Amino acid sequence: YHSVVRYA
Amino acid sequence: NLRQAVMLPEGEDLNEWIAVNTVDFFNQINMLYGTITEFCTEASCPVMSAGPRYEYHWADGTNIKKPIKCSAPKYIDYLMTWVQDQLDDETLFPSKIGVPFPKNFMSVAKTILKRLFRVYAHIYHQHFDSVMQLQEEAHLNTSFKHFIFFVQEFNLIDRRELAPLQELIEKL
Ligand SMILES: [Zn+2]
Repeated sequence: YHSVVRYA
Repeated sequence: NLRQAVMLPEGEDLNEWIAVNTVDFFNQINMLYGTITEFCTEASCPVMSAGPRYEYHWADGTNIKKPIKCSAPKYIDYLMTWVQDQLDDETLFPSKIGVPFPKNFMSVAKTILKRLFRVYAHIYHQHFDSVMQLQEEAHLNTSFKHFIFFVQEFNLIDRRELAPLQELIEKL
C-alpha cells in the first residue's frame, strides 16, 4: 500500500 | 543561529537529541495547526493534500495497514493522536533514567517526522492566506525553517517526501 498518491 | 542550534551538542546522545526535538516539533506543529482549524474543514479540505499534486491517505502500518482516503482535519487528527501515542509510549520515548531507546528508535522518529512534515505542507499549500489573516506567518516560517534545518542536519526525511515544498525549502 502507498500512503502518498502523486498527480500531475 | 538555527544551523548551529540543531547540531549535536557537547557529548550528547543522538537518540536523546532527536527524541527531544521531535517532541518539540510535534508541539510547534500542533500549536500552529490549532490556530487555523476554524478554516481547515471537511468542506474546504475534502481529501488530505499538499496541493493537487500530492494527496495523502492515512495508515499507521499497525492498527491501519490499508490507507484510508479522508479529509484533512480527519487525516491530521489520525496523525496527531498517533504521534501523541508514540511520545507517551515509555518503551519508545523513555522519560525515566532506566529505559534505553529501542533498537529501532531512529526508524520510529523518522516516521513521525516524515508525517509531521505533511501538516506543514498542507498548511502552506492550502491555508497560507488564513495564516496571514491571523498574522502567524512569522511563527509558521521560523518553525518550518527550524524543523527543516534539523532534519537536514541528521538526514531524517528523504528528498521525495520533501518534494511538495522543495522550492520553499530551497529558499531557506
Ligand atoms: Zn485544510
